[PDB]
Amino acid sequence: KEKIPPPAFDETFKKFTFIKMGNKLINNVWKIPTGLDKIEQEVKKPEGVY
Amino acid sequence: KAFEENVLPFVELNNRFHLSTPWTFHIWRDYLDNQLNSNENFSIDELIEGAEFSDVDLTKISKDLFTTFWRLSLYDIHFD
Repeated sequence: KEKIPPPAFDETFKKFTFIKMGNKLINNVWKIPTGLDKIEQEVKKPEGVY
Repeated sequence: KAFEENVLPFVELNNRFHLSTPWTFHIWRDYLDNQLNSNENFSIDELIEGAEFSDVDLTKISKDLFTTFWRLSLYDIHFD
């Protein structure tokens, strides 16, 4: 004598994270800024070094 | 042409960055001897194309020999 309610099916998908890759280790390698302007400010002048 | 678009030019490998003159001519010696044996009107192009030499002092050196010493390989000095 039990009134059966209609079941509720979940129509929602799981959400993603802020880490854009799998690990936090693999993701850390892909945050190093690469370019030709980064080598520019490191080697700046040899005569200033000399 | 693929060598030209990938490797940076000789003028700003000595001005923006600072590479050394043994290392700068080692990359750009096969190209500056293929173009000199291609056409003779290109002979006036490359030798005008020169940047500032901040590593060595050009004040009482002769550039008639300083450019001439760094341009030649062992291919055109020794013969057997």
